[PDB]
Amino acid sequence: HMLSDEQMQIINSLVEAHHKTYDDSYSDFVRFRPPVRRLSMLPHLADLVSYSIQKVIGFAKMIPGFRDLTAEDQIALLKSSAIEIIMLRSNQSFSLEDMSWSCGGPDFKYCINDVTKAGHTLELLEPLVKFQVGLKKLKLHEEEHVLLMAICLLSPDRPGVQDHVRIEALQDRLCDVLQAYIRIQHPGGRLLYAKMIQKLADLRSLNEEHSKQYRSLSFQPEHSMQLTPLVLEVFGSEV
Amino acid sequence: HMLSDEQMQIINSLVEAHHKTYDDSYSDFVRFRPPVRRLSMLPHLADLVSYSIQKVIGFAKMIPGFRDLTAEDQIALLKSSAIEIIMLRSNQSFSLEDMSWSCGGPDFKYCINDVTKAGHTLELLEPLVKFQVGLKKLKLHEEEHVLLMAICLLSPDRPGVQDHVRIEALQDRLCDVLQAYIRIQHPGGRLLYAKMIQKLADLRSLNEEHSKQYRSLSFQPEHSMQLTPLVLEVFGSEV
Amino acid sequence: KHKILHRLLQ
Amino acid sequence: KHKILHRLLQ
Ligand SMILES: C=C1/C(=C\C=C(/CC)c2cccc(CCC#CCC(C)(C)O)c2)C[C@@H](O)C[C@@H]1O
Ligand SMILES: C=C1/C(=C\C=C(/CC)c2cccc(CCC#CCC(C)(C)O)c2)C[C@@H](O)C[C@@H]1O
Repeated sequence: HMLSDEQMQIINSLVEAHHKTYDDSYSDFVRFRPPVRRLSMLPHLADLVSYSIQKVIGFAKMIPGFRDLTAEDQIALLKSSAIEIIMLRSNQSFSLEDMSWSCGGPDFKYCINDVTKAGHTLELLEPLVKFQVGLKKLKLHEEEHVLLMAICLLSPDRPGVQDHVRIEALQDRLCDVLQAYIRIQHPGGRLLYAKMIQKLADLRSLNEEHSKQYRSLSFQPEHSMQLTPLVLEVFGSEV
Repeated sequence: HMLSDEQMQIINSLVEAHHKTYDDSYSDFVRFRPPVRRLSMLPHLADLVSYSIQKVIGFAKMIPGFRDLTAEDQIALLKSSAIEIIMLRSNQSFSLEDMSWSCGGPDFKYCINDVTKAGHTLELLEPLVKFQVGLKKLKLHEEEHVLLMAICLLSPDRPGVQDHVRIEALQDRLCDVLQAYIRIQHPGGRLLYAKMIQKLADLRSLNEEHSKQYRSLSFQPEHSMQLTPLVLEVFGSEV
Repeated sequence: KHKILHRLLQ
Repeated sequence: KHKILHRLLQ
């Protein structure tokens, strides 16, 4: 079989969208409050996550169709899914050799211990690292990686979504593209699409645990005052 | 004449309060988002001001009597006066030679141009620098400097204040201390108390101009997202 | 609400 | 409101 023209254009648009919103040089990281190694890494990681949310918003705005959704649906999707896209996109800096996220220099190498010093526990970081390891072992093509981020973003089964039918149809098209790409372009990937859909399930679980632990942070003003306005807004509970 | 015992204790408490909340080493400044020289200094100066608000809160909590005010009055006073205390306390880093605020190293030397790159204009920065120059020329004793900050903080004529009588009585006591200190301990200071009360008037005017320009910043989300939660809360308009 | 999100979503 | 102020004011 073969990929169609419109499927090809979708892949091209998503790859360009990711390249425009993920900077492999990580040179912007020097702008964040510096890392410190009670919650000494919270200022730096709050800034990193806030920066990453802006990038996910930029990526979302270039997913075909997402822009044509209502403003409310665009927000509903980003508020539920941003944390999952950040976990997905961070796989690009994750290193199997170091078991850490390496962002171009030792100051911006984050191990599990660094994240505990931002207020998180092993209840989140143990499944998150196992998630990153298994995702990294899938050896995803860049095409597959950006499709999976877009499919995750365009899930209609999230709280607050109104136009369920329209969003599901968009996600259905991307899933069709991903299945066809794997079948035609990924040698020996007969089990790959299923493994990727499992990763989407894993992300729901990581989402819930992160939300639990973020709630605890956001309820202590001495910690929440270290967050950014954008993090407060996107990870907050307003409707 | 002579200062009384209770006047002496007030001066001692205010000096100790200032020493505990103003760190002449400025070593905490490396924790801020770094300075960059559209509004390239806004992240760094937002962090500096947010840090300074915490210090003013710490100073306020050690003013005799301020703690025994209601929580609402404590907040009303800090929300109206914090910007003025920051302008007063910054005189300690202001340099007549450089016309700038020099905070222990060239990275943390702020000239007028640096502050314009945080969203402010000469309508604020011209009177502010003239204010700093004239205040610096008063050659205030440390005792006089901390009394003036406490008197500014304990002004009952600010919006939101409820127990007007109680706060005015506290401010009256501090004014009495300051007049007696100048008369007894400041040689040739016969015009000093009057010049200091004029500076309090100047600060009302600097307050209004800063509030004008801060409102403009806080109404543009691409700028307000660079502020801190504490700055948003203290300089915000909620009651 | 969502002042910053609306702005970023253009 | 004033969540952070209340906390800082102990
Ligand atoms: C963000 C990215 C990266 C790392 C993510 C990490 C490890 C520090 C990470 C590690 C653990 C948890 C999370 C999810 C976001 C979070 C958080 C912190 C707060 C306090 C906001 O809950 C992210 C680096 C880089 O690939 C960009 C990507 O967007
Ligand atoms: C803050 C302190 C200092 C400098 C203040 C400056 C110059 C940068 C300054 C210069 C101009 C205006 C203001 C008032 C606060 C403000 C602001 C910026 C925002 C964007 C929040 O309006 C402060 C340094 C040091 O003495 C500590 C003091 O608390």
